[PDB]
Amino acid sequence: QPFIVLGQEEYGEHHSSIMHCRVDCSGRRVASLDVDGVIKVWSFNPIMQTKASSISKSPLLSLEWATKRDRLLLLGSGVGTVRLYDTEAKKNLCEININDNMPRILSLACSPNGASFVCSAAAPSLTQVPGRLLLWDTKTMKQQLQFSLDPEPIAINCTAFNHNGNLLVTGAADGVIRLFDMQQHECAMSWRAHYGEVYSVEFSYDENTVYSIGEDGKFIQWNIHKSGLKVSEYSLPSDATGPFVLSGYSGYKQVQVPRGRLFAFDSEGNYMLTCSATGGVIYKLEKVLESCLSLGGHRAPVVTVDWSTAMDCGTCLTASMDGKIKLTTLLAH
Repeated sequence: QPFIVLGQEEYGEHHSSIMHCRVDCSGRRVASLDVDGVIKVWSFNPIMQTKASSISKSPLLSLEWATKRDRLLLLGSGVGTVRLYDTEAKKNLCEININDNMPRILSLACSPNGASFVCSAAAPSLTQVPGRLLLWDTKTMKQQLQFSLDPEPIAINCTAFNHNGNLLVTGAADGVIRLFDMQQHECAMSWRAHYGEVYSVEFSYDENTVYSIGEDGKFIQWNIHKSGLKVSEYSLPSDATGPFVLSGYSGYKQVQVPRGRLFAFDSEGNYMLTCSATGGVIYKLEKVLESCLSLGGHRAPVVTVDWSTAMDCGTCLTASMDGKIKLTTLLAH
């Protein structure tokens, strides 16, 4: 038992399936976005209370806290825009126009230095559809750079920066991981990672590996020094990667393919939180992966997770297709 469960609480202000649930960098505020385009910004310390609420006219596909401007939220739309939402002033400051031809903003990564963001802009979902990867200067609100996607423009699903923000790891709909240097058009490194789409990518705590989870239901650790050398590979339970299904009393059913983060890590990247039908499942990061804590508490499939720390106190977020978000407080033992 590596964690003491201090308690579990439930945020129920969403009445639709959750797409995204992210704690801000201070560990004090949650931004949650559902499939109906409702954003809730809420605190859980000292009590659970909504601070802000907005209803999108447009579909929203991605959600990312700004790094320099605390209380600023980036929202990627399905109409080729990025919204800067001031959570304190409780209004949109501006809508940045990314691309009309590739209007699905599937991913946003804010540079740690706060001077720029990378966004994925993909063509409408027909089938393996083309996409762009773009660097934006936050100050001028102008595109700086378009990255080279070899061998063909493809939809980028997921992005993560290293600590410095000079390296960006990416997963695409073609199952390829591309590692970009921020001062280079062409990527430093790429390899076939998954059969089908890459859903989530992350740098290890020590930044010697990247972790990926994909449509083949595999969790893989890649050596970033040895392009496509696997360090570890695991078949997770199917309910870790979906598709996520909630059937109603008449057989009218809701089907959700992963969009939000499918995994999250504790502060030192020793443990990983994952989705399951009934709640969060945590694994210790020899040759096969074994679950060490099951958070439970959900009556509908968990589709996205987050793990934050504040005041030496871990907070696990598990979000389900009924719109329920469970908050589980962990103290390390």
